[PDB]
Amino acid sequence: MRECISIHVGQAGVQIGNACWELYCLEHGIQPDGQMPSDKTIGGGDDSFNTFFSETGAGKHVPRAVFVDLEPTVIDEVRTGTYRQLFHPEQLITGKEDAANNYARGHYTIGKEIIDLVLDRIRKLADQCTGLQGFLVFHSFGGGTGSGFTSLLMERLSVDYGKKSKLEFSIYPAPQVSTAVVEPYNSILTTHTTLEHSDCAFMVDNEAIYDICRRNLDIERPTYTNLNRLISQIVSSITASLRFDGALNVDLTEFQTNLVPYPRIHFPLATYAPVISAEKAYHEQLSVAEITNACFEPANQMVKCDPRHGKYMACCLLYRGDVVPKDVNAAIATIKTKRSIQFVDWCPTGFKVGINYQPPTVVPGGDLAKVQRAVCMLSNTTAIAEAWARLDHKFDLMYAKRAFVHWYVGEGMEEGEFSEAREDMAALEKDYEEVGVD
Amino acid sequence: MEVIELNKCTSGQSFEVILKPPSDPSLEEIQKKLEAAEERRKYQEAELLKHLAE
Amino acid sequence: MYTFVVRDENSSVYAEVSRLLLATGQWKRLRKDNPRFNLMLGERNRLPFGRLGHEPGLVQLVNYYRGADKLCRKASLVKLIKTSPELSESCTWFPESYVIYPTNLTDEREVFLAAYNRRREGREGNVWIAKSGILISSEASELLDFIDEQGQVHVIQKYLEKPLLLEPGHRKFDIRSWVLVDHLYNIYLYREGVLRTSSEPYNSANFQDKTCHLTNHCIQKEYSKNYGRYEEGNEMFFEEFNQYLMDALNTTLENSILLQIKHIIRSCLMCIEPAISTKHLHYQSFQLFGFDFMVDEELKVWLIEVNGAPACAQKLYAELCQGIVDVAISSVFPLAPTSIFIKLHHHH
Amino acid sequence: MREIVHIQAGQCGNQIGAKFWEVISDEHGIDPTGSYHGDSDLQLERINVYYNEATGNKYVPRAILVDLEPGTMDSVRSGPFGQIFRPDNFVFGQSGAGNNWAKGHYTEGAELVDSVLDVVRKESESCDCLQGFQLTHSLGGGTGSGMGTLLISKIREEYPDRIMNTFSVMPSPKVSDTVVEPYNATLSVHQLVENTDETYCIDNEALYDICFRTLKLTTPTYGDLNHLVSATMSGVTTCLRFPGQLNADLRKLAVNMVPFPRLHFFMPGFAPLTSRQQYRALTVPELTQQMFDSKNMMAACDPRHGRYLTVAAIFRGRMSMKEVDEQMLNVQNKNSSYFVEWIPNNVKTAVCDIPPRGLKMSATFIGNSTAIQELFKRISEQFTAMFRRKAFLHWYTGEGMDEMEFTEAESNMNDLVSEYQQYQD
Ligand SMILES: Nc1nc2c(ncn2[C@@H]2O[C@H](COP(=O)(O)OP(=O)(O)OP(=O)(O)O)[C@@H](O)[C@H]2O)c(=O)[nH]1
Ligand SMILES: Nc1ncnc2c1ncn2[C@@H]1O[C@H](COP(=O)(O)OP(=O)(O)CP(=O)(O)O)[C@@H](O)[C@H]1O
Ligand SMILES: Nc1nc2c(ncn2[C@@H]2O[C@H](COP(=O)(O)OP(=O)(O)O)[C@@H](O)[C@H]2O)c(=O)[nH]1
Ligand SMILES: CCC(=O)Nc1ccc(S(N)(=O)=O)cc1
Ligand SMILES: [Ca+2]
Ligand SMILES: [Ca+2]
Ligand SMILES: [Ca+2]
Ligand SMILES: [Mg+2]
Ligand SMILES: [Mg+2]
Ligand SMILES: [Mg+2]
Repeated sequence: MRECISIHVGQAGVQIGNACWELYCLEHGIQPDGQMPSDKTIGGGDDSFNTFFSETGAGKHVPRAVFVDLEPTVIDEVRTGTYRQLFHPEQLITGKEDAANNYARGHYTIGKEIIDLVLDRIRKLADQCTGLQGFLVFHSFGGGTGSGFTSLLMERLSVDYGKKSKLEFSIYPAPQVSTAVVEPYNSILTTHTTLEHSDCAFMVDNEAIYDICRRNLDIERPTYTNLNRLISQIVSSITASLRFDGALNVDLTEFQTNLVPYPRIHFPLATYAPVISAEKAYHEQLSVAEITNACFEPANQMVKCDPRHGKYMACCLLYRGDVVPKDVNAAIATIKTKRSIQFVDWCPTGFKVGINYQPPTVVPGGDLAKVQRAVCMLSNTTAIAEAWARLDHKFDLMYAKRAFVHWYVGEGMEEGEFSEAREDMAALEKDYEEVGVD
Repeated sequence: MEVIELNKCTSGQSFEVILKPPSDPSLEEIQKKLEAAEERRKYQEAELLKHLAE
Repeated sequence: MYTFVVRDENSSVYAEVSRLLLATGQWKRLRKDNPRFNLMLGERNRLPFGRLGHEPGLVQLVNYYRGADKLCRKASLVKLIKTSPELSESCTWFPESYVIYPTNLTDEREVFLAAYNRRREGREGNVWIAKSGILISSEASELLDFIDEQGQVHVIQKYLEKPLLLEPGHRKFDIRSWVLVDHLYNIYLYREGVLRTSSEPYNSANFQDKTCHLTNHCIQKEYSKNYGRYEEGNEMFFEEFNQYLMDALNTTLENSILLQIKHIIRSCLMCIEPAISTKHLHYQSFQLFGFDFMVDEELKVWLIEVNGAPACAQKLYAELCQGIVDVAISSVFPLAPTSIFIKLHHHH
Repeated sequence: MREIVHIQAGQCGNQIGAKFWEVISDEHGIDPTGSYHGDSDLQLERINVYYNEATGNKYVPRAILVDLEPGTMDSVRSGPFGQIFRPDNFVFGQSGAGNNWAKGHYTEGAELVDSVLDVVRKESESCDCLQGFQLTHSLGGGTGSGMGTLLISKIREEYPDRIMNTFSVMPSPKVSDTVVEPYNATLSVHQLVENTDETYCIDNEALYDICFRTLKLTTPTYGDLNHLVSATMSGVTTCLRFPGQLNADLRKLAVNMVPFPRLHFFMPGFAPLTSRQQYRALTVPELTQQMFDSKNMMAACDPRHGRYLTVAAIFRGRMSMKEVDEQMLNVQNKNSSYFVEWIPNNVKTAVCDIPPRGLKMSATFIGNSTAIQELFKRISEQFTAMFRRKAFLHWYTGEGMDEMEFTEAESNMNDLVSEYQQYQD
């Protein structure tokens, strides 16, 4: 057994982190007080769920998690929330004033003065690990902390934990819920400085989660709670292999081996199905082919884009519930003959499949309905480059006038870091084009 | 349409289907960057105070 | 008030659509870079489809289907027909074609020579045409040497040695059909087609002079000496052509030709529908296509190519452009007949 | 605990500041004696932003009252909520400023500024984490204008990394006390260009036109004008006073509204503005249409003459947040010619559940529009009509000022106009 430490940075990271550990607990039968009746080894053990939870003598199962935010209001909810008892105070770190949606403020001005403290708190968690695999880092692109401080933390982690893997869950900015005009600046600044430090990153576009909540869940004006409950279902599907017995994606390294043959192109597209409204009278349970086929519909992708006009480099199918290999292979054959699935010529045309028999756990009172089987597809498509193009375009629009640049220079960042970061993105878009288009 | 590496356990199973074959900065360098930005901030604030002193 | 942008100043078609839209008083034109638009009249090449459908509260529509180039490219069309089971390599309405890459760059050189050597040995007509600047010849050595001197992908297809010749004149011709596909992937065929005719007598013993062999409107108007003799602008419309087929051949345009054209249009567009449909997409597409057909002396119709950005006959701009506004634009953005199109039903 | 320190200076500044605390004190459930008597927890959620909590559960505003004569502040102390202000926070002289910018900035004001900074420093030393400052004043007088901008200059020196915010009343010949108001306004504007992060431009002409034409007030008074300022000050500060995420912070607001350091002068707007047909329900479409109409704008500038760099909208009350987004997106998508296309998504919308007193719902408008240059153009032309004849300058040279300082202020404001002009094309 090898441990995984989760790091939640900024409001988006912390609130999403709160929704995941809530879900993890329901999945592993852990109560709010940390007790786990099914764990017959009191005060220790090296089971699969131990990769995310440690144990105390009293029998408490404590997440291997750190919450960091430069402002205390979001993390104060964790201290007095339903799962206030899971974490001890060392795990929750809060400053006094945030980064004001300013990358340079989170990375430099405020980051420099708190980075050593965060590392110390992470070091404490690492010292409980007998074979640490790496880190899962949750953060937003658009926030000043999520963007600016995260890239600083990733740089130091690559220094203090050289041979450790680092995966990201990043929130791509969407105006329908965005609260800052400069989020394109922050997203591109944080991608540039984090690109060489992240082994695999799962981008979630708020626009997609928003439209899924309105379309499938019939929520006219989704809230962050609605968004986070859905995001933690996808996240849970991606991390289940690390928390349960299995043979696929058993450690963080396998994520890079199976999803990222080229290092810079490490942003797999996530697709999830089905998402059924709990308020529904009673839905007809979908088959393996129907939910598998849904994985190739833009409507349930974590980032709206057209995989028909890209090339696949890898494809993982992660099933949960009543599913048998016979039915997966049958559906896949049917999809090949109907869908436009093009693989890069230097990669095999195949699908790694993982099946966990336990169906998705739904949060009591949540919005999602209980389903008998669900799937999350992870595919590395060049089509996700549409998201970089969108973002790089908005960047070009504002930077052409130097709009808002003085806020960043005022925090000690050199203006040349803008163009340096933008040129890196231009090289990233060129990489996708060289792999996907003929 | 081949199925390889089928692994089964109590809580699930996993396999692979192949349809078709194929065809950093050091700790010192980070402190400099951080201290460089801190110095540019100090310089700008010194000019602002110099301006206010005039 | 609906909004639209214009990113192709050379499109004679949507230049008229833009004029009509503004004439309704319910459409406002924005600068070509304003992202808050309902309708994009986009550029031809490198249209940024990836930036469409991400504006909160705007139903966005574009006049091009992403991925339709597979059908509107010389080499692409050949590859599509030979590899798509819906069309099959035995497709009976597409001339035998081969994708030939110049030797300075898969490639179907030897595959072409095999079929070529087979015809040469069988005493059959062995005249081919190379295009991508066109060369017509009966010797394979000349066709291949012509492509190697260039630097772009070319296609060699069988030349229709027995074309239907209009009389008087003994002259060649082609047929242009305009087809509009809306956001729901309904296939509408404009009731009005144009025959682009050659004003020169078809001479089968001299492929060097390509004036009587190429029916392009610009060639006849530049290298032909009988331009506009038999019909204005070498453009015979369906009414005249139909009356001709009756007087001379004792048949109708519908029975002898139009059924085959409607069948070809369906097969081509239905084939690529799963690849370009915008049914479940965050934005919507529609596109105008110009199909070019050949008619042989047996009254069999052959597909020559498909044009993704076609022009229109001067006489038919008003009717067709208005039709584009009715079925393609107002269908998604309504305003506060006897349709001019022919709907080609099919199974989606 | 992100505290804001409030400062009100001069006649106009103290009369508008008094009404402001009167309004928001009611919205937060604070009675004239500082005791809380509300019925919603949202009232206290962010109470410490503007109020200090004393013994016995008393809430004392974090406000400092400054003037060079006692008159106006005696009225405040005897006014409705006069007893709620900290007695030690009344800092005043006896000389007056005679509507003289030099007296407030260089002579009379200099003698009093240090004692004002002693109270400011006292309020800040008790803040867990001070955000910044907000100043209410006029630009046409002597104390609020001349000493107000002096206070800002000295506060920025002691707190260089805190946000400086001001509500600035621009003079107008239609609602004028003296002919030297353009002199005082031109001199202050230069100070504000340099030493504020956010300035809400409030033109007394717009306030007058609204009272006369829209509100149908035959003979408007300063009190009527201050009713509009109260409601506007309450609207623009909602993001700071109640739970939220859009803006909700002086620095975060600046980062979203100020694309260039000197262009930080905002046009505020409010809706509804009804004449006493006052009980009718106001729909979301109506709230939006009015909030963007120039007749609801308090800078007296036609927005259709310029372009919005950034916009911040705040809707108050129980309403359809879905229907809010639709109407907002309808205004942007129906007039996209008046928004710069090089700042994507530059229109942000915020919702608040607590509506103002006596209204089912309302909308407040904050715009960073290039049309604001019309305001500085008027002031500049009035300045030059007198300065070219050196008219009325002896009042200022008698206080030690030189003509050169006037020429520089003139040029500095014409540069500001030219700066807005380039971004309008
Ligand atoms: N899905 C989701 N997105 C969020 C959540 N919270 C914030 N965001 C998004 O994150 C972006 C803003 O960044 P934040 O994380 O809130 O800012 P921050 O990291 O706290 O940094 P500062 O507040 O500037 O110090 C916006 O695009 C929001 O839409 C959340 O709980 N769930
Ligand atoms: N296989 C074939 N047999 C006989 N004639 C042919 C032929 N292929 C092309 N042609 C002749 O060439 C002309 C069409 O050329 P083609 O369409 O390939 O060039 P082009 O695409 O630049 C013209 P456009 O796109 O405007 O229709 C027709 O008039 C036809 O007579
Ligand atoms: N809106 C408003 N404007 C005022 C009020 N009192 C004065 N003014 C304006 O303020 C300017 C005079 O400044 P004033 O505050 O009286 O001088 P000060 O006391 O030295 O700061 C003139 O332009 C007046 O029109 C008021 O109560 N409300
Ligand atoms: C700028 C305007 C101004 O200073 N007015 C002013 C000042 C003093 C006096 S007196 N004569 O000393 O009472 C009269 C008028
Ligand atoms: Ca155990
Ligand atoms: Ca590394
Ligand atoms: Ca004195
Ligand atoms: Mg934050
Ligand atoms: Mg062509
Ligand atoms: Mg006065």
